[PDB]
Amino acid sequence: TNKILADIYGRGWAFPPQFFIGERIPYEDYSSDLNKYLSEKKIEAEQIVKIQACIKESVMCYDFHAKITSTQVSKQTNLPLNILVTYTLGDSEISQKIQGVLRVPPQFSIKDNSRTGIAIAEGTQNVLQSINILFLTEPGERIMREDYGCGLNDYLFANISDELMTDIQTHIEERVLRYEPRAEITSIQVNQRTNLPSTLHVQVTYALRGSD
Amino acid sequence: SLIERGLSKLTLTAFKDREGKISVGSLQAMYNPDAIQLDYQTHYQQDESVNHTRKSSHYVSSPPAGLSLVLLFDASMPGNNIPVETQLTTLKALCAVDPSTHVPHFLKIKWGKMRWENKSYFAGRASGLTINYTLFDRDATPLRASATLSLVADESFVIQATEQQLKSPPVTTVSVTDMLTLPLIALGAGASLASGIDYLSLAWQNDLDNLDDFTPGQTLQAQE
Amino acid sequence: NPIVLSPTAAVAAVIQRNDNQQGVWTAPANIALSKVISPVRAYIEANALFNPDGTSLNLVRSFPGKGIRIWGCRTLENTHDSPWSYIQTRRLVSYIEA
Amino acid sequence: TQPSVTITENLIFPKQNDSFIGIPVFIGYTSSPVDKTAIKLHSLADFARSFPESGLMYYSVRHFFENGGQQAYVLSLGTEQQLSDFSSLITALQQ
Repeated sequence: TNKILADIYGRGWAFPPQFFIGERIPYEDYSSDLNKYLSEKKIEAEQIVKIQACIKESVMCYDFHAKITSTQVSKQTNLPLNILVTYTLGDSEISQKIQGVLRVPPQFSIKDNSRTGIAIAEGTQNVLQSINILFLTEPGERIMREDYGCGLNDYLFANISDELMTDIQTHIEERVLRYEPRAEITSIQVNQRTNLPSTLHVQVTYALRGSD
Repeated sequence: SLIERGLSKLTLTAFKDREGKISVGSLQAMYNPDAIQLDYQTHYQQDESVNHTRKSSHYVSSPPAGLSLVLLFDASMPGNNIPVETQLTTLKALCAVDPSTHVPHFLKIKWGKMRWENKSYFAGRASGLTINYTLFDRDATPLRASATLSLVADESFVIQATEQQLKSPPVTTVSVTDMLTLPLIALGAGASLASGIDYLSLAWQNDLDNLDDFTPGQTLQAQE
Repeated sequence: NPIVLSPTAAVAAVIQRNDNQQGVWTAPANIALSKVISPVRAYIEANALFNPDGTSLNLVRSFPGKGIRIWGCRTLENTHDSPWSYIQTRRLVSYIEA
Repeated sequence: TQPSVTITENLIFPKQNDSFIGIPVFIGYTSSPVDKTAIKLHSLADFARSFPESGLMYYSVRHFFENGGQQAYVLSLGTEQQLSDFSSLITALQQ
């Protein structure tokens, strides 16, 4: 269901930005086909297709646009198997490699630190993160976007009173409507903290567009 | 109340543009009005047919919502030190034609916890302003005057667009429960959509293998 | 060359002005100053000057599109439970005492 | 650390004064051990404050709150490691 939500609401960079570089592949260790290795080790012919189905399923969970083109076995693991998987993304010509561990039902696992790039936010997380950025941005901070932002700094140092809590709640409702069409605010609760009398806690509850 | 018992005051704010991104000024009423009226009207046209005996009327453009207030300004009793003419000058200037846009300013009315039909503010433009002077000093300084104010609703285009797509989403999502059929799912999913959806179109969009290819707890999507 | 001045001269004008406009019980913080080009030091150097449970300063800071504003309302009081931790509270009681 | 607007994952628990005619009490084994008193819950957040979010008791309480519930009580018979069989539970309810 996460794929359905991601397609409807979109994907984008996660906030705050994060960067990863995957571990280096020891290419001088994978020079033997997995299918030829399995057949040579007198493995069952029916076991091979179950072996390949496990690889494809595990890779698909890792990246569902993948299309497996090659499979090799590390020479330092001759019956815990280390596998280098080669795939292509969709119909593109871009090829990528990924390490894995095969265990003989067969089990296949992916190395934990293998992806290189940014972290992405999908579906509900994208919308939740989007509202968070709006709260933390004040108008005039974005270049050529001088109106974008919530602007809750204007209500600081005001006396904590029913007028202030009403102003804060209505301000949030108007700004989210203007700058976040994918979300709908269903409740706003403003309370004064007992241990810290000078701080206000705001509880915001949101629902997705067309979720029901 | 919850914390204190301060008396909230009614405020009038003016902007040059519809989206309220260029403020012009503001005025806080010295006396809150004791009555506020909101008016909604909508017009229909009767359907005339030469071969049908049905009785029906179809919708025609509804006039914008109206709002009416009466404000009182006094400068004679103790504690009232702001001159009446200053307040009346500010009030009229906010309701007047802007020298740059050549159109009257866009106004916002805010007052405490009062909600003007689901919003904390009434967005509109002045359509009438009558002022009666009833008391003067010996040097003709006005001491008491009442202004009758009436506006017509004129909302922002961005807020209207967001609310439109919120209640009529381009794509809707549903959850499958026990003993549901595809025509039943399409009715529930297609209720919010502008044009509804048929069971064949709903099946095709979700890539169903057959008309019963779903299980309870699964989620389905429906587009326009 | 631009003349450097203490912020206390402008804050006093704000306090006197704020009493007639908002009231003596209203904090005089978050108000833009006038005839001020820029603060001498940036706000990134004052991270150690605010202590919620100790002595602290009131920062004078600029914002993009908002100008130079006062960004604090605490007094030199450092006790956590003391009732005079804010300038407007101390001035309100003295106004009642007067 | 100057005064500012910030995002937090914390939760506040203000006192509630509402009253209802029918209030249930959940009697069973919880995730963590507690005393012999009955804890009052005003929302699912209160349950997480006292117990970990796992086990049958957590989902029963969650099911109550997501069906329109507003106020409930939890009475713990012990830790989940003490469940043995049906007859033991009957004995525990007979204390």
